[PDB]
Amino acid sequence: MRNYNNFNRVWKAPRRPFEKERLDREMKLCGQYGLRCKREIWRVNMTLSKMRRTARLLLTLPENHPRRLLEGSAIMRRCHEYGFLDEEKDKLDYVLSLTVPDILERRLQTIVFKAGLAKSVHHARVLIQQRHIAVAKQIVTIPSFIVRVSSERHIAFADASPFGNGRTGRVKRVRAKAAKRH
Amino acid sequence: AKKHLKRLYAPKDWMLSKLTGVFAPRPRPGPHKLRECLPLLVIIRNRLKYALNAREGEMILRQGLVHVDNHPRRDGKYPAGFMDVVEIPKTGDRFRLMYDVKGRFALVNLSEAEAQIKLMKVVNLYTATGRVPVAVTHDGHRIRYPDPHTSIGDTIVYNVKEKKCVDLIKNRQGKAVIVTGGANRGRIGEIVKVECHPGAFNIAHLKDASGAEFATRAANIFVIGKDLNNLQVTVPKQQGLRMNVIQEREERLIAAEARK
Amino acid sequence: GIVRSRLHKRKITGGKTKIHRKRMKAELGRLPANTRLGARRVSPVRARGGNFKIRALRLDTGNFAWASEAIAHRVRLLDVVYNATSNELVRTKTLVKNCIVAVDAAPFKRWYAKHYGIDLSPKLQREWTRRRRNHRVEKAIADQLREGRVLARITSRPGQSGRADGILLEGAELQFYLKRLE
Amino acid sequence: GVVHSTKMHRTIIIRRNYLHFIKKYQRYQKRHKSLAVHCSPAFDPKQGDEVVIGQCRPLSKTIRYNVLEVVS
RNA sequence: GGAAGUCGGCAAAAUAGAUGCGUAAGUUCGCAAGAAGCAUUGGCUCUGAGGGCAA
RNA sequence: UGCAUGCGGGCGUCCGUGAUUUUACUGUGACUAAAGAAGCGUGACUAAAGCAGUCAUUUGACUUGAAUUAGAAAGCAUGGGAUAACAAAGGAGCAUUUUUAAAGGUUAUUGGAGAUUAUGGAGCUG
RNA sequence: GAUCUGGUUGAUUCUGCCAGUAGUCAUAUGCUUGUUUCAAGGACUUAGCCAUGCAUGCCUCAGAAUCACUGCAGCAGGAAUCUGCGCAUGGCUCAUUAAAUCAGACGUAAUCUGCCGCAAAAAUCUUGCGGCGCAAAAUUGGAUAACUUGGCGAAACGCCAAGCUAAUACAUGAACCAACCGGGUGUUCUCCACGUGAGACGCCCAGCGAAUGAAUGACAGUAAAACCAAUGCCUUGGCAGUAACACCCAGCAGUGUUGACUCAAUUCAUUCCGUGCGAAAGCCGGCUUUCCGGCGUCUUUUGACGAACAACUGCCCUAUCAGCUGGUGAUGGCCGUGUAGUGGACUGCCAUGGCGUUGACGGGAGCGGGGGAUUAGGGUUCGAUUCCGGAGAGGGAGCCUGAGAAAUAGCUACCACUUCUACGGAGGGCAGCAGGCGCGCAAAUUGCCCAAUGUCAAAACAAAACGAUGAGGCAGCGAAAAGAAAUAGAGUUGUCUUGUCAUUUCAAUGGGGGAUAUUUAAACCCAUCCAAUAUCGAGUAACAAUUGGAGGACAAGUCUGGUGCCAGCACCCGCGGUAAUUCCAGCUCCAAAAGCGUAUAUUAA
Ligand SMILES: [K+]
Ligand SMILES: [K+]
Ligand SMILES: [K+]
Ligand SMILES: [K+]
Ligand SMILES: [K+]
Ligand SMILES: [K+]
Ligand SMILES: [Mg+2]
Ligand SMILES: [Mg+2]
Ligand SMILES: [Mg+2]
Ligand SMILES: [Mg+2]
Ligand SMILES: [Mg+2]
Ligand SMILES: [Mg+2]
Ligand SMILES: [Mg+2]
Ligand SMILES: [Mg+2]
Ligand SMILES: [Mg+2]
Ligand SMILES: [Mg+2]
Ligand SMILES: [Mg+2]
Ligand SMILES: [Mg+2]
Ligand SMILES: [Mg+2]
Ligand SMILES: [Mg+2]
Ligand SMILES: [Mg+2]
Ligand SMILES: [Mg+2]
Ligand SMILES: [Mg+2]
Ligand SMILES: [Mg+2]
Ligand SMILES: [Mg+2]
Ligand SMILES: [Mg+2]
Ligand SMILES: [Mg+2]
Ligand SMILES: [Mg+2]
Ligand SMILES: [Mg+2]
Ligand SMILES: [Mg+2]
Ligand SMILES: [Mg+2]
Ligand SMILES: [Mg+2]
Ligand SMILES: [Mg+2]
Ligand SMILES: [Mg+2]
Ligand SMILES: [Mg+2]
Ligand SMILES: [Mg+2]
Ligand SMILES: [Mg+2]
Ligand SMILES: [Mg+2]
Ligand SMILES: [Mg+2]
Ligand SMILES: [Mg+2]
Ligand SMILES: [Mg+2]
Ligand SMILES: [Mg+2]
Ligand SMILES: [Mg+2]
Ligand SMILES: [Mg+2]
Repeated sequence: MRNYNNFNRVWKAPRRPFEKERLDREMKLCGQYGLRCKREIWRVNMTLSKMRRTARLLLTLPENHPRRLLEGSAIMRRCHEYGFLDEEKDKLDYVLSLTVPDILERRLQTIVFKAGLAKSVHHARVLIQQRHIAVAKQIVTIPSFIVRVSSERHIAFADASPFGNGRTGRVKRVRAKAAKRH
Repeated sequence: AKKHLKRLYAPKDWMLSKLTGVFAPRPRPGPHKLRECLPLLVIIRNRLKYALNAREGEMILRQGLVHVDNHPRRDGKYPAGFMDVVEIPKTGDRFRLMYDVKGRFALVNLSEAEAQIKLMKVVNLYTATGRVPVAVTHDGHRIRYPDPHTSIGDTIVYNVKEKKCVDLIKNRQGKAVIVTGGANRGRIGEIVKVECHPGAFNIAHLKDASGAEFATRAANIFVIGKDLNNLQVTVPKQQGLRMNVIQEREERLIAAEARK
Repeated sequence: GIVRSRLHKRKITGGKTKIHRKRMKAELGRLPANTRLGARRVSPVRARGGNFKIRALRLDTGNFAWASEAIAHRVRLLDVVYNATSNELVRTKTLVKNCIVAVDAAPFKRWYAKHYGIDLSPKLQREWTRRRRNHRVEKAIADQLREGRVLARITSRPGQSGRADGILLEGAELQFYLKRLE
Repeated sequence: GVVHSTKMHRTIIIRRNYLHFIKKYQRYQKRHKSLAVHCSPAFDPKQGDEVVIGQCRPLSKTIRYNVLEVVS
């Protein structure tokens, strides 16, 4: 009562629950990017649908429309900043060509694996959730963290991590305590 | 009747966060309208940051440390409004409540010898007992012998000390004007013409410094000078010129990148 | 109690309004004064805003004006002789606004004598002559003054202000009520 | 409005005809409103005449307007 | 108290004038209907309304 | 406190007289509480959020930010007049100007103010 | 993502529904839940009934203390009580309600308006002493609480009598200092006249507000002269001028506002009772008829906060609802009454109006929006519920006080229900917060706190010295809903490039246990850490994921047992009568996943 903290959904279920083409394609993405559940794909689907819905509305307007100029600039700025689109493509029409792998390639889990800090995408997932990856000296434990292009060079092992410049992990520490007792 | 003011129902210009509380300080009756004022508690706490909460605001205000129009105001629900001079002599603060070009309250720092001067717009003229002419201003002042040339809509230049009128600015074409209501609140332009509609709202057509045309109702304008160059008051940073939204966004992005 | 609201009234369509609130103090009415001739009896009424209305139950004298002379005098009310609302108000000697009453004519005769020097200091003699020059008096008014009773119209509201002021009938209005009083 | 009835004393009924737009069907309806208007004896309007009416204080149960001008 | 009387409310009791509201099933639409019911009535002193004939 | 006063046309302000044109539509503009919906900016670890905050790193900057929108119909001002609407008429049911002179029949100005007069303007006819 | 699929036939092509499908801050129910963030939460049915407790009080330097109150030695603090303000806000709920309420847009010149802002104020023969005179910083009066005494009563948010004493309670009352202005007058007196005369002096009145009359509250389409009485001038007969005005004021309003006014305001006459008007006859501070400041109050006035009224356009279904209104108001008129004010709001009289198929009247379901869901678009649907508006406090009515109530943790009465009692009598109103009981498919703690947000108020905070607040906040409960996110990761060798299987080796991390601590009003969560000299912990990582399915729609078995048109499944088509792709099981597989089914509504389809 009298609480005005807003909240909204970030994903939707597919209209057809059992479509073999969609099931196989989503199984490919889950295995390829190490996703926990289909909800992560559907969250990406909603993000894309909102971006394309915005783009389609703007592309309807005349090219000199002030709203198209302002929001079209913002949409392109966001896509370039987060790495969804390359800097070569600057027209609003290229937002409509974005696909699910484009966003999934920008997740911290994929970026960590591609950067060589992890042997696999599954190794990357556990490294992130175990407080081993830092973006600009900030520990990030969210696999779905979308990495900006500017922050991509600042990804490394956390200074407080055993793999960075921190103390030894649990198994080494417990082994040392057992050795001291023994 | 009504003693409370829900924070959602409070004016948005007060910059009160919806999650901080259910209520807002309800302005008392006074110089300014409830919808067109800024209560002292908001000024001393949410804007000047001198008080961290309402308890400290009461400490400051009920001591008489805050002067409005050269008078100690001990009520945090006192409605301060447009052209009011706020002084805190112990900290050397002197502000005038103005509207920025976005229609929000701005605290314009005042020097000495100009915090003594307040511009008041004449809203009504009448005759009191003994056949004395009285001019009622936008801030509730009643002046018992104004300039004989004073008309409704004119601005009286007033000295808060000595309680004396010092000048009169008439509401005519070509005069500098600031808008105190509507979508154009805070903008400054010259009166190119006034469209008169008897029994209804008169329309004033204005032209800012850049040459852009805009219009408001005649009740929303406030004569502030002979011309745009000669203003009798000190205005905020934007000088009343509304920048293009797209141009403003690009400039802010460039400035942010420059600091980075 | 007594209500001045329109809720109980039929709509212009003849419909019965379904009242869905209780009676309010703001829409109240009160019983009439029914002021009658007699020794002055007055009852205050605390009205809205804390102000007082003077409900006159009985009145005997009043401040009556001679319009053509721009003067007034406090004279005694002799009888009420006509009432445009009902004959039963004349019969009960009820004083309301616009009812025709007979008032004492002695003060008006005295003022006329002392102002114009006419019965119905040499400087005052010249003053009388100057006042008479352009002055003319209606014969109907003068005839009534000689008789001792003049007809006047009540111009105040006794049930509101508690006083019965009035104005002497002159000209066409005097002839109108003289016809309706034979 | 246009004078509709002059049967009362010093009072007339005028009718204001207008088109109301129905959004769903993108079309209009013909609608009317009837007003009781006090008519001063300075005017002698007949049924079908167009008049200009101004808002005044409540003069009766239904009268809120006064005739200001008559156009034949 | 109120039909327990008696074959049976027989006999008696009861209702009543005028005026204003109001009046159900059914009906051949005419009625049913004075349906049923609910109110008011005196005396006195007044006030309105309802006309004729002349100039 | 005379301490005062001076070195032919077009405006804009208010009155008085003089034949009358709106509305729908469309473009601009006003006037329109928030919350909610779009949306700018912002690595609250991300996000749902929030309107915060950011940067120097000696006591403070950013004369910090919190932009903009949409919101039914109806009401308000103004521009356009194609398509339409409302009203009127029903066509004999109808309608010249300008010079001049002469004839007739309760205004300023006379130093105010109160009568009285006459003189002309100006209209009214011929 | 502007989408469809199964079932009518021996096959075909249609129409057409049934069924399937996705969402819902839509609820309920079942099964299952390791973290973490954010949240709805007795609306639906019974505006049903309620035990108990708490929800509105307020004191500064600055209204009134002689507590027979406490410290110090008159100074402080001061329980009670009178006085002043508030309790008409907030909170709750959605029963009533369709020319109503409400929304946007207007109006009140038809009105009221405490607290708050800016202002205004010259009426009002009072006091002391003496005997009308003399003087002046006005040294005013009577009560009543608390308290004491006696008490009454079973009690009662029940009472009586007597005795004390306060005021910013109540009442009374202030001359001169102290002005300007105007109207009546006198058989007053001085002058000029030979009276539209001029002066004084005397006398009645002349303040704000209110009442009734009378004026003003402007002008804004014609130029010239003559004569008469009064009168201004220049001059000693004229008309050059020229604000106005018979001094003491030679300019001390010839000029309010609006679109509009019978309004503002001014002048004249008369009136003003108690139902108006103190410099509260007030209280505190500093510097010392000492004068400076602070705030407190009466009255007048207009801004502000409001209140009340009016209504331009709009607002569901229903004709198996077609007429409605008008004794006793329906539509309009007149004079009144009443109101704060307009008004058929109401008395009297008058006239027949007024509304309705463009749906009146009646009936049905509904609080109204802002907004929610769903949505290519158009639409459909929900809105008891945070904000705004309205309305109510068991059901009706009525009312006092007050600026504001037709108030309900105010009063009065009746009805229903109900509590205490000593039988004579006295009480009650949770649709406030917790809690019960019922009702139901259906909805939490008789918790902590005023730390924040506000409200009230004699009030900044502090100092012997902490205002109240179930508004509100914080926790508990809470898979309504929303966000993030664990249940493992890297290899080794062997076996059957990748990929299975066994074992076999490394690290890592939380769930959890704790803390020098942090947070917090205090706690609790979340964050930080497992030495900084110095700090616990996974291998079956038993720290063990579920919910539905496997003929088709629709992803996934022609598997193995059992049953044998039985049991049962099956939203629909259908399966089951001994070799069941469908039941009951096992295994394996499929879908979603800390979630997944079911029912009922609703949107799409
Ligand atoms: K004290
Ligand atoms: K309406
Ligand atoms: K008057
Ligand atoms: K009337
Ligand atoms: K508090
Ligand atoms: K089998
Ligand atoms: Mg107006
Ligand atoms: Mg007679
Ligand atoms: Mg009987
Ligand atoms: Mg028998
Ligand atoms: Mg027998
Ligand atoms: Mg018989
Ligand atoms: Mg019948
Ligand atoms: Mg019968
Ligand atoms: Mg009968
Ligand atoms: Mg928002
Ligand atoms: Mg067939
Ligand atoms: Mg078949
Ligand atoms: Mg066959
Ligand atoms: Mg944890
Ligand atoms: Mg925990
Ligand atoms: Mg009291
Ligand atoms: Mg209340
Ligand atoms: Mg309330
Ligand atoms: Mg006085
Ligand atoms: Mg007044
Ligand atoms: Mg009829
Ligand atoms: Mg009236
Ligand atoms: Mg929602
Ligand atoms: Mg609602
Ligand atoms: Mg309900
Ligand atoms: Mg609730
Ligand atoms: Mg109520
Ligand atoms: Mg009540
Ligand atoms: Mg209660
Ligand atoms: Mg009750
Ligand atoms: Mg409760
Ligand atoms: Mg539940
Ligand atoms: Mg609460
Ligand atoms: Mg832990
Ligand atoms: Mg917490
Ligand atoms: Mg299949
Ligand atoms: Mg078998
Ligand atoms: Mg969960």
